[PDB]
Amino acid sequence: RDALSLEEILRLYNQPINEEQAWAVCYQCCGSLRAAARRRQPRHRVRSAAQIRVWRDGAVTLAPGYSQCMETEVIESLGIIIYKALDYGLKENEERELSPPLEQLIDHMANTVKRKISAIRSYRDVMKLCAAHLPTESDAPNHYQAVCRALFAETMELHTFL
Repeated sequence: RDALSLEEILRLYNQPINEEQAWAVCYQCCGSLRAAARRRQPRHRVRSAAQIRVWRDGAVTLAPGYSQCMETEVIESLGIIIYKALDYGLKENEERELSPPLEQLIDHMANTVKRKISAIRSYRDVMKLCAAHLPTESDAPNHYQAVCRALFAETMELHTFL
């Protein structure tokens, strides 16, 4: 229709996502999560890749102060899922060497941890590490949206034509 889950995406290629797509999904997903928080929609954890929806327009959404789910738990469940997607279907021996800025983003999201950075406390924090990946940080909104739009268009050519 207008969205593909990250789980359908991984099954269609039978390959992992690439590094740019990981940065993009974190940024886009965190922007949606931050907007949902403001609309006071309820926080929930990313239990699996099936909950991460990439849309035709490059949005990434998450399908079903202090409360029963902190921002950092949501962010940790996201960095774990993105780690899984970067590692999708690879033997232990053909394991993945991530560029240091990315490994470090994911570590700090997952709580699995200038060479060393600070702790992440919020969606904004994650989106700023993502921006910092670009030579011109003000390009991030358009850039990460463009990455996911491309990923959606590419993956629809396999989803529509099994």
